[PDB]
Amino acid sequence: MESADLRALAKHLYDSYIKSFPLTKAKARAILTGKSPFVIYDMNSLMMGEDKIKFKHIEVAIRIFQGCQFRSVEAVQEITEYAKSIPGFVNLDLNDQVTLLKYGVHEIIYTMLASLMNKDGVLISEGQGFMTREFLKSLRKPFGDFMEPKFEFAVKFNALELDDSDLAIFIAVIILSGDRPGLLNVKPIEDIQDNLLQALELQLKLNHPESSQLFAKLLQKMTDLRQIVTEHVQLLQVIKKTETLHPLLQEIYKD
Amino acid sequence: MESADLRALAKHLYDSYIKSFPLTKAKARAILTGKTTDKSPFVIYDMNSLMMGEDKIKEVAIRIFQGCQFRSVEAVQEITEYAKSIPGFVNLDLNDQVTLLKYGVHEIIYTMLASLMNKDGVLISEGQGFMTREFLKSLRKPFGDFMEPKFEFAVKFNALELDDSDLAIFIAVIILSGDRPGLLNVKPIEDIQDNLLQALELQLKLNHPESSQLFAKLLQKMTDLRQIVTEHVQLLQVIKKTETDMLHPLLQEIYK
Ligand SMILES: COc1cc(COc2cc(C(=O)O)ccc2-c2nn(C(=O)c3c(Cl)cccc3C(F)(F)F)c3ccc(Cl)cc23)cc(OC)c1
Ligand SMILES: COc1cc(COc2cc(C(=O)O)ccc2-c2nn(C(=O)c3c(Cl)cccc3C(F)(F)F)c3ccc(Cl)cc23)cc(OC)c1
Repeated sequence: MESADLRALAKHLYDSYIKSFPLTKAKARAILTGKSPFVIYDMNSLMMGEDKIKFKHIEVAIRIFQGCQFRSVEAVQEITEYAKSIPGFVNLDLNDQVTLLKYGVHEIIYTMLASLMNKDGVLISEGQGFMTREFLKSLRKPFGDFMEPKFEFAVKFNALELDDSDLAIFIAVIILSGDRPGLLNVKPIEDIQDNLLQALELQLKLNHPESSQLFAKLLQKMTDLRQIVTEHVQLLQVIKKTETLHPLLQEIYKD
Repeated sequence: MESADLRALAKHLYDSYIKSFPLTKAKARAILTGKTTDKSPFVIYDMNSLMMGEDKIKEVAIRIFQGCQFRSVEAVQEITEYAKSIPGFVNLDLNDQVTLLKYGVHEIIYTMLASLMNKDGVLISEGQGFMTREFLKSLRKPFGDFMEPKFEFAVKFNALELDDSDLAIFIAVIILSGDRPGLLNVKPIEDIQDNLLQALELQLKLNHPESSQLFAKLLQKMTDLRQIVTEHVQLLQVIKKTETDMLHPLLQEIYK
C-alpha cells in the first residue's frame, strides 16, 4: 500500500533477518576484505583447521562434503524461523507452509552462500575459517565440480552489490512463490508475494538510486536459482548414490 | 526464561509436531470414540477378519510383526524430522545428534503409540484399521507377549489425558537427554533440555490447571519407558535367536 507501509515492512524483515542469521553479509564482507580467519588452502592446513576450529561435522573430500551438509541443515532451520516473521506466512495452510519451505530453502541457501564468498573462497564456521576456491575446485572425482558452480553463481550474484536490508526482502519473496508443486491455496501466497515485491522495488530505488533496473536484474537471478538448484540436486543425487554413512545419519540428511 | 518466550517455544514445537506426524492424538481419538460415519475403522479380531482386512484396507504372527517394523521405520523417519526442528538440536555435534536419535526413537514411539490405543486395541494403517488387544495377545510362540506390554504402558499413560500440544514438548524433552551413553558434550544438550523442561512445565500448568502435579507425574513416566524399551529389545533378542530367517537396516543400526 502506502510508502510508509512498505518501508515499515522492509524494516520488519531486516530486524528479523538480523536475529535469524548468525553471520550477516556486512560482517562477512568486513572479514573477506581484511577490515581474522584461519585459512584452509591445502590438505595440511585442512587437518590443522579441524585441530584449530571446533568442527561439529566429524577421506578428505567426503569430510568437506559432510561439512557443507551439516551447515545447510542448520541453514534450513534458520530460514524456517525467518519465514515465521514474514507477515501472513504463519496464517497460511500448514501444508502450504511446509511446501514453500521445502522448495525454497535450497534457493535461499545458495543465495545467502554468496554473501560468504568472493572469487577466492568462502567463509565457514561463523567466519572463523576461510576455504580457498582453488583448493575446493581441485578436489577429486566429482567433488571439485560440485563446489565450483556455487562460486560461479556467487561472483555474478555479488556484482549486484546487495546489502542485508536488500536481501532480507529478497529472501522473503523467494519463499512466497505461488508456483511450488502441491500448493493447496495459491491466492494468499501470491497476495503476500505481491506485497513483498512492492517493498523490494521501493527498497532498491531508495538504497541503490543509481543502479538502473536493479529490481529487474535481481528478479532474473531469482529465476536462474531454479535451474542451478535443480542441477545441484542432481549432482547431490549422484554423489550420495556412489560415495556411501550410518542409516540414522543418512536419514538426518535425506532432505 | 520469560513466559512469552516459553509460550513461543510451545507453539513452535506444537506447530512442528503437526507438520511431522500425520496421525495426531486428536485424530486418533476422533476415530476411536467415533461419533462418525466417515472416520470409522475396520476391526481385526481374528484370522478371518485379518484376511478380509487385507482386501478392505508367512504366518499371521510374522506378517503382523513385519507390519510393525515397516511402521516403526516410518516413525523413526518422522521423529528424525521432528528433532531437526527442536531449536538447537541441529547445532549439536553430529555424533551426538545420532546418539540422541538412537536412544530416543524407541521411547518416543511407545509414547506416541499410546495415542493410537485404548484398552481394547490399536489403530493401524493411519487409522483405517483397528486391531484388538486380545487378537494380538493370542498370537503364537513369543509374538503374543511381544504386543501386550505396549498396551500396559498405554493404558497408564493415557490416564494422564495429554493432548498433542503437550506431547510435542514432552517428546522433545525425551530427545534432549544428556545422559545417553557415549555423548561428547552433555552441557549444551542439558541447556536445551532445561528450556524444554521449563516450557513443558508452563504448558502443563496452563493447559491442565486442575490436574495437580502433572509435570512430576509425566516425568515419572519418562523414566519407566527406559526399562519398557529394555524389555522390548530383550524380547527382540530372543526372536532373532528363534526366527533365523528374518530387521530393517535403520532398525538394525539403532540396536547395539
Ligand atoms: C564446516 O565445513 C564447511 C562449511 C561450509 C559452509 O558452506 C555453506 C555455508 C552456508 C552458510 O553459512 O550460510 C550455506 C551453504 C553452504 C554450502 N552448502 N553447499 C551445498 O552443497 C548445499 C547448498 Cl549450496 C544448498 C543446499 C544444500 C547443500 C548441501 F547439503 F548439499 F550441502 C555448499 C557447497 C559448496 C560450498 Cl563452498 C558451500 C556450500 C563449506 C565447506 O566446504 C565448502 C565446509
Ligand atoms: C500395518 O500393520 C500393522 C501396523 C501396526 C502399527 O504399530 C505401530 C504403529 C506406530 C505408529 O503408527 O506410530 C508405532 C509403533 C507401532 C508398533 N511397533 N511395534 C514394535 O514391535 C516395534 C516398536 Cl514399538 C519399536 C521398534 C520396532 C518395533 C518392531 F519392529 F519390532 F516391530 C509394535 C508392537 C505392538 C503394537 Cl500393538 C504396535 C507396535 C501394528 C500392527 O500390529 C500390531 C500391524
